Amino acid sequence: TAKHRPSVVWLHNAECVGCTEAAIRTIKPYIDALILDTISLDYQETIMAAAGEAAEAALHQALEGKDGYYLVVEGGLPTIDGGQWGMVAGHPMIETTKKAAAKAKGIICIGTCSAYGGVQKAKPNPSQAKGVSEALGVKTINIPGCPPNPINFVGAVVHVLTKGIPDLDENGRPKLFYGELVHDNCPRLPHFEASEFAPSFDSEEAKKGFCLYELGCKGPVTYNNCPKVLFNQVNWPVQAGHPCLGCSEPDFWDTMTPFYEQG
Amino acid sequence: PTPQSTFTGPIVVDPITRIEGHLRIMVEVENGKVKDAWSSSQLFRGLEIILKGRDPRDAQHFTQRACGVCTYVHALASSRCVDDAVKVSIPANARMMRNLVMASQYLHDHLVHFYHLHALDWVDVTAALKADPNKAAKLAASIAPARPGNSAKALKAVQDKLKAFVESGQLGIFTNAYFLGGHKAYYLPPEVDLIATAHYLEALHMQVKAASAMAILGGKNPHTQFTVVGGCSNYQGLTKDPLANYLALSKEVCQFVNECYIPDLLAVAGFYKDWGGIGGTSNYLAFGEFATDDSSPEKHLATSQFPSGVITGRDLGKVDNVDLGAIYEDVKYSWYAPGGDGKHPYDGVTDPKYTKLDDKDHYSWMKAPRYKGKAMEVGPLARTFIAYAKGQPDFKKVVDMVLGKLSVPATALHSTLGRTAARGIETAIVCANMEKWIKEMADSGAKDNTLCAKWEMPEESKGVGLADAPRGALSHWIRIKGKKIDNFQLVVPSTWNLGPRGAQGDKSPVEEALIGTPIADPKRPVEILRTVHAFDPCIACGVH
Ligand code: SF4
Ligand code: SF4
Ligand code: FCO
Ligand code: F3S
Ligand SMILES: [Mg+2]
Ligand code: NI
Repeated sequence: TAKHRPSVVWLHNAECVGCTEAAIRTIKPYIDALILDTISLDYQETIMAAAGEAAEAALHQALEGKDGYYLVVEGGLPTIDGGQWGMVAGHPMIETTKKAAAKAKGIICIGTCSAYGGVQKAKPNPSQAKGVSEALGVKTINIPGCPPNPINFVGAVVHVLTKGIPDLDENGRPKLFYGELVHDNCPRLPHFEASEFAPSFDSEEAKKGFCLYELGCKGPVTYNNCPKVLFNQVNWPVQAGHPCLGCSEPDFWDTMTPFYEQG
Repeated sequence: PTPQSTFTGPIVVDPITRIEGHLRIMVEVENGKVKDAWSSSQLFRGLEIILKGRDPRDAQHFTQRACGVCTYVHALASSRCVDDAVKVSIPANARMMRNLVMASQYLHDHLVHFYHLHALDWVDVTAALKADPNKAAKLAASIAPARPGNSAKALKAVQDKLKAFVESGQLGIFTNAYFLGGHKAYYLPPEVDLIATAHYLEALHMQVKAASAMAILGGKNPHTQFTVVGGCSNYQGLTKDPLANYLALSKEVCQFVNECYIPDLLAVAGFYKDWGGIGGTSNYLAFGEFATDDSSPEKHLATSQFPSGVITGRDLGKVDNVDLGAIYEDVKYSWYAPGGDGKHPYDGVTDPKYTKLDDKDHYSWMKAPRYKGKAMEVGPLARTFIAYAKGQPDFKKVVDMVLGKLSVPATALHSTLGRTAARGIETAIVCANMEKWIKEMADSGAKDNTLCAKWEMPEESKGVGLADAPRGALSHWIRIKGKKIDNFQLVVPSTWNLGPRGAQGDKSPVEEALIGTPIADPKRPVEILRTVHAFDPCIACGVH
């Protein structure tokens, strides 16, 4: 036959490719199945065959597709000096992202950087990095975390193609994945309630897997699904004895630091 | 006969796709050969600026976000860094765990590099459709180890999937590929293309497993969360059931390394032997990795099982020790303020100053790291030469074998083909060492589970963290003042390999490696990609 698959354009701005990497850890479905049977991934610098002008041209073909497209943005937008501190093909990233956004059926921000500005926006923000919605002035579906769980990202993508925009919180996050506090689903909750905290990482308390609140854990103020779905089908930070950094909250680099404290 | 056109003039490839981060490459070409080159990194973030005045404990979490592909390695280098500054010696178990996580990272990172970033430069995916899948099964049955993935039936099913995908008219990531309609510089038989493509798809599944393995110890991937000042937080990682799962997953990954990666690599290398004479450089640096003693930077350099060393002028008879005081970064040809040349990283300065695109005087967001005035190639090829030169038994055996299967001299390794082969060579070696390293930690962990040492924050101090990351010699350098970050500088493998010219106008490794690159087709200059990709560039790592 030939069932047409929805066009996805994926842009990389000021990013670390961690979001791309996280996406490709999907197992429901695997990334191959997703790009062969579910979507048409039509621009993606990390893995696309074309380079240079050939790549640029594939982008512009995708943008002018008769059937429209969805936009996935990974990374914040550096806006200083006319946005020249972040360029692709000799164009400021703000300018290309603006142009791709104008006509997108929907915009999905993958990761804290695109959603809210991320690691480059942290004080003193030398590149004047913004999040997409702020830089462009358009509503974005935010899939944050640094990086987000592929389950959250693929789920959102599938959800937007087959049902519509999902219910979002005040921060633009799908309530399906971000509706609950890390802390409310943490196996160490009973330790927290009984005020059983590890005072250091070397302590016997740490060995006994006591709560990590006193070591800076931001679980109590972070919205994400980590302890419920885990990462890589095996683990999550607190299971590995490490406090949550609050990496799915906007501007967490500045609001959650110092990471090993609560002050 | 290496294909080469008569093209004279400039070529710009921007974006360089299939790398990490944002790279523009400019060449001058004459009679179809690259005669000059510029490596122009196109993004600045400024992590070093961001860290000034912050909690030294916080650095590992910021710096890990220099990059999501070489995830971990920055958090590891920061932790080593701060551990050094505070003068704490991490427990045995911590050394073991940190080193095993690095091993898992090499496996994951290298596998994805060859198949998902590098292979499309050498493999014509569309030409796979022309193979007979029976003849391709016979070909795979005759080179590579026996496996069900390699049967006519499995190869046919790959071919059928690809066929319906191309016939759909939506080529997705293959849109405008340099191989579409054939290309003089692509030499592989259709059967080889089909085998490699099957393995490309398999690899997409296998890298999930590699990351799972890594996560058992790292807590998650990407961006691990198990390292702390004084050691590691993951007591569970020292336990039996997680370690048995870690081993089991690691052996599956390594089976795929031995069954698919290495044989595909060697087939590719066999067909493109001419690439053993293109893309060579002369100086190699490594800080070493997988040390038996990580109590200090000096001990790391001395006892790294993948040894440290410096090779100059391809001289494999004189491996020098690494002089950490001899490292400095220039900025003359970079987008930084005047007066920042020659800085040792402890005195490093990150004062960004953009000019304009393709300003030959300032054309990269990367600094130019130099070692006594010399550019240095880092990474698997550097590690391989240094290890081979010191008679490291695994490197000598595997390298001499690769040389024996390919029928080329060791000097053919100073090349893009060599650079590519090295990457697979050390992957098979990490794989051969996994069971031993896991047993060492399982045994130690069961005897005593100490994983983090006590430490005190000093008012004032400096420290350096060294690691040999998948792309090469990585160093993080801190000055603490008032118990805070006074200066924090990253010098990263891609900075070494892909930075611009130094203060003397001297080309970096990649810029030199590109000189004499043949261009069969100026419209579709895959050869540029072959060599750049061979360095496994990460601009986000490079510029931070
Ligand atoms: S959100 Fe985190 S993992 Fe994703 S691009 Fe930004 S720094 Fe990288
Ligand atoms: S470890 Fe963190 S998320 Fe878990 S109970 Fe304690 S404070 Fe909450
Ligand atoms: N490996 C890796 Fe990333 C780079 N370059 C780092 O450090
Ligand atoms: S740091 Fe991030 S990944 Fe989950 S456990 Fe905390 S939100
Ligand atoms: Mg630096
Ligand atoms: Ni990197």
